Amino acid sequence: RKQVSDGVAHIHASFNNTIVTITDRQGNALGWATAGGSGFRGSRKSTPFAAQVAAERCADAVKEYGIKNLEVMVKGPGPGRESTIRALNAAGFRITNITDVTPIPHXGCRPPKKRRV
Amino acid sequence: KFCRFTAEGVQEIDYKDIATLKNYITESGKIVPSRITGTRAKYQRQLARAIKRARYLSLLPYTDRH
Amino acid sequence: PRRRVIGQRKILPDPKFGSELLAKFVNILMVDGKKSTAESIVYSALETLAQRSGKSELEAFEVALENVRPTVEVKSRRVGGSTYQVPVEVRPVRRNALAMRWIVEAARKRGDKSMALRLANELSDAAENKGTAVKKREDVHRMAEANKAFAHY
Amino acid sequence: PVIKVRENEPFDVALRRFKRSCEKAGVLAEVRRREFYEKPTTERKRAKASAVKRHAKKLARENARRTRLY
RNA sequence: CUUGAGUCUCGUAGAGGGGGGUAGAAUUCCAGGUGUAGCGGUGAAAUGCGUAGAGAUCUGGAGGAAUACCGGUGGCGAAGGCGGCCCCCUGGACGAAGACUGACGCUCAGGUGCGAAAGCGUGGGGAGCAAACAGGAUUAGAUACCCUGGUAGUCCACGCCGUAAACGAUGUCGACUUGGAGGUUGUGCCGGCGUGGCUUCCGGAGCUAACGCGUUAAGUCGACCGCCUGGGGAGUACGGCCGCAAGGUUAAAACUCAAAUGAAUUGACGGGGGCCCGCACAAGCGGUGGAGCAUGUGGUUUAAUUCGAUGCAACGCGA
Ligand SMILES: [Mg+2]
Ligand SMILES: [Mg+2]
Ligand SMILES: [Mg+2]
Ligand SMILES: [Mg+2]
Ligand SMILES: [Mg+2]
Ligand SMILES: [Mg+2]
Ligand SMILES: [Mg+2]
Ligand SMILES: [Mg+2]
Ligand SMILES: [Mg+2]
Ligand SMILES: [Mg+2]
Ligand SMILES: [Mg+2]
Ligand SMILES: [Mg+2]
Ligand SMILES: [Mg+2]
Ligand SMILES: [Mg+2]
Ligand SMILES: [Mg+2]
Ligand SMILES: [Mg+2]
Ligand SMILES: [Mg+2]
Ligand SMILES: [Mg+2]
Ligand SMILES: [Mg+2]
Ligand SMILES: [Mg+2]
Repeated sequence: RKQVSDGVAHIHASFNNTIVTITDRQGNALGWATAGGSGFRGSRKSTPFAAQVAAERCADAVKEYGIKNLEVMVKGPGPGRESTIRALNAAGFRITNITDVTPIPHXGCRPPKKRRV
Repeated sequence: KFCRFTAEGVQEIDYKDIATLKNYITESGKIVPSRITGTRAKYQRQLARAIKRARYLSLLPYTDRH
Repeated sequence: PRRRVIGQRKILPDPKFGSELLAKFVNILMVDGKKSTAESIVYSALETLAQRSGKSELEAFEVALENVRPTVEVKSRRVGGSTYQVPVEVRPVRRNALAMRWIVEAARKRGDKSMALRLANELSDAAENKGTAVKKREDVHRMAEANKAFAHY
Repeated sequence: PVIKVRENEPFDVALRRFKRSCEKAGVLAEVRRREFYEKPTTERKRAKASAVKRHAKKLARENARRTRLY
């Protein structure tokens, strides 16, 4: 329905998955998509390509808002960081800023124990 | 390299001169390794102390992305 | 091999129309080294198709090859005991090799009376995307596309 | 790290300046070190091993330069 | 008597200790906004969470625990240990040139004090993590490794416990015996020349079974203390002491063996590594395993089914 013309797209790049949430300047979400929600599970869901497809699908999913410019929040270690950005840029969005938003405890809480794989 | 505080013989690094501490903090906000600057050890300790003080007084950010 | 010291081999040009493509194709169709019977079956089939089409033998056969020539196949690859189909590229010569092979086999398992007739109407429907061979081009293409997300190591 | 896609900026080189800022900022470094708990003794062991192998490498290549290979 | 030992004055460095305050990042939980079919997790999965609206993103709030960067074979402490920032109380170390005492010293059985983590008692706290436990897988089984959860505990105060590969597996003090490259912190003379404290690495003589150690000795000496006397039984039993308990400490015997042990050497092996080869993989093409038959084998049968070969490297083998 409504039009914003300016957005901020949040990328949650984990090792298992990649989530692309498009909001507006005040943090109210416009739309989103995920690698797992796009025909990939397990191995492929954790690939740069699935992340890319999720970014373009989320672009399509916010078509009805006329967004042109996007700040970029990349969050997390996963490989889905850059592929999703190039998908959002090639999709026809004018990228303006790129900020890494990964949480860094300045100590913090005890992480889980090492896996003895 | 060339540790500066010994060049000018400063006694204490004085958290107040932020423009001085501006050069020994990363623009993300982090203290820069003494190896990278060539500051001397005693002076790098004074540096860390004064940077954390000026952080407590909110004259320098703890991070780039508060 | 572990060496890569394989030079290329010479292959005879065909008598009827001077096509090494037909010599390769007949070497695929051949069994037990009965080369004369293979070349004869094949010239028969290609003249049957040069009449049921009118284009030419060379050209009806190229039209059957292109419509069946695939451009990307998958390559098995083991990662964590799991076996990954990774879509690799193909050099042109492997493309036409695969085309000719799939075409000969999909003709072999057909149900006409003779074999030259099977290959003739096979290459015809191959040229019209109704044969098992263009179907295998399709299977290899969608196999590459599905696992295309592995277009890297 | 924040990245300004400047005026007239080609998007790919601003992408690469982003890559540089994340790589020299230490972001994947921190996430992969902080993913799991480390015994204090374990990381003392690892830092000591890093430094000793580095100084041993220094002095190895120090004794190397004064020899002819063939 | 003053060099051993110690006192006084100026200075310097440090996560040394005890008590209080305060800050930022982050996790979890709560209230609400947007927003929509997933999320999460794994080698792959499932358990689990989500249309009762999850995850994601935003605003606000509560709470606990640790203090990224600095950060460093950097520092301090008897050892155990000690790390955001600020304040209060407090121990020690070292340096410079003096003034003072006058052997006041070293070591230490018995004794006393301190003493990681786990554990225990009382009373708080509880975010994250996580023995026990529960489920999901894996597996022949899987009381595990992996996943999803999760309680004591981990945090605080007081008291107890007194043990660790509490290690440099190297007792303390003092003296002496070539070097080299560094770190850290004083200080004298003018980036250069001196002299100290602590400290990392290499290495000489020498020592060592060797490995190695080597002015920070495992070199050359002296003082004193602790400890060892083949392996197992056994740091166990009994008794004493200590402890709320868990247990700690002191500490045997019978009996059994001819070894058990250390260092280094040549091989071999490794689900260690590096580099190469081979119809060994891949690529292909044709076979075998199914049927009828030939032949050999095994085994059953027989008086005999002669004897021998019988993983690869015996089985159309001696023939
Ligand atoms: Mg985990
Ligand atoms: Mg005693
Ligand atoms: Mg405790
Ligand atoms: Mg308790
Ligand atoms: Mg668990
Ligand atoms: Mg003991
Ligand atoms: Mg210890
Ligand atoms: Mg130690
Ligand atoms: Mg000992
Ligand atoms: Mg003593
Ligand atoms: Mg040595
Ligand atoms: Mg006992
Ligand atoms: Mg015990
Ligand atoms: Mg060969
Ligand atoms: Mg093969
Ligand atoms: Mg058979
Ligand atoms: Mg015999
Ligand atoms: Mg026989
Ligand atoms: Mg026999
Ligand atoms: Mg044979």
